[PDB]
Amino acid sequence: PGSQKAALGYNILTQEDAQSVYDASYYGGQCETVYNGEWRELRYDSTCE
Amino acid sequence: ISTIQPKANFDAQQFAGTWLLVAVGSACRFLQEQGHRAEATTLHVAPQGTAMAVSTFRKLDGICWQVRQLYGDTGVLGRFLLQARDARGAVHVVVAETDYQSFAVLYLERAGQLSVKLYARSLPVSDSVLSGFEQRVQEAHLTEDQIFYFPKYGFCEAADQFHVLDEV
Repeated sequence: PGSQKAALGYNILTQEDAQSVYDASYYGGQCETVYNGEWRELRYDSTCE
Repeated sequence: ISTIQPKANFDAQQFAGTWLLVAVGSACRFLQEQGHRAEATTLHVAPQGTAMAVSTFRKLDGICWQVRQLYGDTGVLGRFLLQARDARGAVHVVVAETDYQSFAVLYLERAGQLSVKLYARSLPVSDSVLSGFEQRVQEAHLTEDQIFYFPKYGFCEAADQFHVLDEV
């Protein structure tokens, strides 16, 4: 998440982000994974308590 | 739903207010394996009209955690669905037996899973209610090995702004 945001172009004059310069989505056959250190999302199961 | 039916003419209003979790009989091995380290669970209840606002509170590692759930009305007086929040699925909750000033027994059923809870307005619960609930456990076909009693102290009303899970 947010990888698309680093792929944007950038308008120095406006400091606005522009259309995607990089491909935010192409994996090129790579199977590379990034550990999501904040994965740890609290859940409650009323049945098990 | 199993062969179970709600409290006759169940009244959400009198069932409102705080309830203390006494004991849970469940097939869920989570209570079986590491059934110790289950904190004293308190259950503030309020009539969301047909639904009930149900705020569980626990001391998760000593962090006071409110989990506000709608026990949404299924369309039968005293039966509730809990939205089906996620892959947790729909949880069919039935108030099976209660007198609103001292104790209640809730049945909670999920696909292939049934769980029954004893709640009391105050602690200790009467032995008659205890043995009645144990009978309810037998009628649920659960064993004594599958009943787990929750400690009588360290109830934690008032989870802060941030320790509130607000599942809805």
